[PDB]
Amino acid sequence: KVKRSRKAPPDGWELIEPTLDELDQKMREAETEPHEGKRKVESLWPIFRIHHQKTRYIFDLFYKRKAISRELYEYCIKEGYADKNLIAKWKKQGYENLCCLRCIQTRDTNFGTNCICRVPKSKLEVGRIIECTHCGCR
Amino acid sequence: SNIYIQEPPTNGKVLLKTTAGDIDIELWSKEAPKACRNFIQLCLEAYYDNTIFHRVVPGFIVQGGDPTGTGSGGESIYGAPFKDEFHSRLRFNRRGLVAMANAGSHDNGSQFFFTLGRADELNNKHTIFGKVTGDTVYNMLRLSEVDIDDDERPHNPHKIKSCEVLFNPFDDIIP
Amino acid sequence: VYKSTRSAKPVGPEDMGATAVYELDTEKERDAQAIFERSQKIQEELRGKEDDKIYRGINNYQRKGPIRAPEHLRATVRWDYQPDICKDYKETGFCGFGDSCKFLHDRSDYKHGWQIERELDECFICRQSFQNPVVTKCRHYFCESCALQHFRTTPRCYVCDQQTNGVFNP
Amino acid sequence: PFDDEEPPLDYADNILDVEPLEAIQLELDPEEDAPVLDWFYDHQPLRDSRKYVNGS
RNA sequence: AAGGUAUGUAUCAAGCUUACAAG
RNA sequence: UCUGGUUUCUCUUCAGAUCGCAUAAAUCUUUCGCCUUUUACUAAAGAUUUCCGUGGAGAGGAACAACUCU
Ligand SMILES: [Mg+2]
Ligand SMILES: [Zn+2]
Ligand SMILES: [Zn+2]
Ligand SMILES: [Zn+2]
Ligand SMILES: [Zn+2]
Repeated sequence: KVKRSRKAPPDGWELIEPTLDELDQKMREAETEPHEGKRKVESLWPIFRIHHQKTRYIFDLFYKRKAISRELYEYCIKEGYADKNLIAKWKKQGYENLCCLRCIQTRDTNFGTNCICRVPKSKLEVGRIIECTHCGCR
Repeated sequence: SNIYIQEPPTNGKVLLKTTAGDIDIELWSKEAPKACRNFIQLCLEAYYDNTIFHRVVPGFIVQGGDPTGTGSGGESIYGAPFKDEFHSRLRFNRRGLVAMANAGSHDNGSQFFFTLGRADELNNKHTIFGKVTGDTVYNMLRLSEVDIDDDERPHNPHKIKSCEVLFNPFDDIIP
Repeated sequence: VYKSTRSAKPVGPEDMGATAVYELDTEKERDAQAIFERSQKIQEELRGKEDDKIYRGINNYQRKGPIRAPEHLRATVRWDYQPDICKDYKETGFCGFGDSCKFLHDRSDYKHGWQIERELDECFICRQSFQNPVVTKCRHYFCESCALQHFRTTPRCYVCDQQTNGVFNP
Repeated sequence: PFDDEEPPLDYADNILDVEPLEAIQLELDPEEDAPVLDWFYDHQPLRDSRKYVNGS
C-alpha cells in the first residue's frame, strides 16, 4: 500500500497496522460493490461511514485513550488515515458524535441551514425515522 | 509493434499434471487474492489429485475441481463460499483463461474451469484468477475431445494426477 | 504432450510490451541510412589517399534514400470504408460526367467489408391396412376386394379416373 | 501505450496499491551538499518551515 | 473541411423528454 | 511599571510597475505570401480585447496564540 512519506514510521505503528489494514480492506469492499438496488445516494453512505469510523478510531485512540504518541498521530493524519478537519470539529463543544463534514456546510444546503442529521432528536418530532440524504443517518 | 498484451501482469505459478499433459497455470494473485489463495492452498493440500474434468462444453468451457464428479462438490478453505473478485482488465476475451465456477451469488468453491474460446456471456459472473502459459495451452486443448456422451461429461475424463506449486506468494500451510 | 520448461518466471516480457519495437523493416545496422552513413564516414577518412584502388565497396569509389521508420510508434490505423464508386455507373452503365467523373467507374456489386462483418455475426380408399395392395395400369395400388367393389361402383380408377380397361394386377 | 477498445485503466483496482518504482534522484552526498540535503527532493521543498519560506 | 454521387413524401421502434396537475 | 501578532481561508476596490526577469490566443483595420472560392493559413505594422498569473487593500474568522516584536 502507498505510504508516500518514505519514513519507516514510528512506534507503535505495528499494533494499529492490522486494525487499519482491516478498515482499508473493508473500505475497498465498500468502494467496489455494485450500485444496483442501492438507490442513488445510499450507495455512497458507506464510504462516509467507514471514513467516520477510521477517523474515530485514530481519534479516540489518541485524545481519549492516550496510547499512541503525538508523532504517530500526526503521522497517521499526514499519511491519510484520518481527517485533519473532522477531528477539529470533533474537538469543539456541542458536536463530537458528528456524521461527517457535509452536515456542517451551510451552503451545500439550499436554504442556508445545517442538515437535519444535526438536530437534537429529543426536540424534533417524535416519530420520523429520517436518514440524512448526504451522510447517511442520525 | 502493435499487439498490446492488454491484461495485468501475473505473480505465482502452479504446474498441474493431468493425463492430457502438463498445464502451467500462472495466477493473478494481486488482482484476485482470495481465489488465488484458495487455489494454491488446495493445490498445496494436494486436494485435486485424482479429480476429473467432469464437464466439457467444447468451444466454451471445461470444468474441473469436483472430487465427487457430479458438478456440485466443492469445499473451499474458507469454510463458507467466498466473494467474487472481478477486474476490468480480466475479461473472457480469449482461450487459456481460468476462472472459478459460480452458481449465482458469491459462491466460489474449488470447482473451477478453463475456457476454450471466447466467453463474453461470463463477464462479471466469474472470477478470473489465472492464465495458462503458452506451449501448454495445447495440452488443455487436448481436454476438449468430442466424446461428450451427453450434454456434458465424456467417457474417460482426464484426471489430475499431480499439482505442483512452482511459485508460492503469501505464506500458507495445508489443512 | 508438450512438456513444460517448469520454471517460475512468467510467460512474456517484463515490461509487458511497453518497448514494442516495430521491427517490420530492415534493421538498424543494415538499413540504407546506415549504409549512407558508412559511405559518408569512409569518404571522410580517406581524403589524403589518392586512388589507392583497394576498392572498399561499391559506393565508396569517390540521409536520403529509403528512410528509417520510428521504432517507438505504432501508427494509428483506421479503415477507409467509404468507396469511391460512381453510384450512377455502378447501377446504370452511364455517368453524366463521362470520364471526367472523379469516382471509379466500377460495376461490381461485391459486398463491402462491414457487410461481410455483419453477416459474419449471424389403403386410402377404404383407409384400411393394405389387404393385398394390388395395382392397375398406372401405379394405382388398391386393396383387392375393395377395388373389385370399386369396379362395381365405377369402372375407372379412384386416383385420377383413369381407364382401368379391365386390367388389374398385383 | 494502450490499445484502442481498452478503457483507461480504472485507478482503484489497478495501480492504487502498486508501489511506484523509483524517481530519478541524483544522490547528494553530505559534507558538501549538507544544507539542501534534507529537503531537496520534496514536492514543495520548504513548505512548513517558517524560517526559510513564507508559509503554506 | 465543403465543393458529387440527389430530396421529397406515406407507415414502423430507441434515442431523447416530464416522472408531473388529478375524487 | 504600562504598551502587545505571524500564518491560512473568503470579499473589497485600486492597479501603472520588467503588474509577469516568460509570454498565449482572438477580433478589427491595412499591406504582404501562398491562392480558385470559403473557413484552416502566411508574417509585418497599427488598436484593441479575452485568457493563464501577480501587486496594495478594507472586513470576517480560525489556526499555540500568548510566545512576546513593541
Ligand atoms: Mg459557391
Ligand atoms: Zn451527523
Ligand atoms: Zn456525515
Ligand atoms: Zn445529515
Ligand atoms: Zn462516372
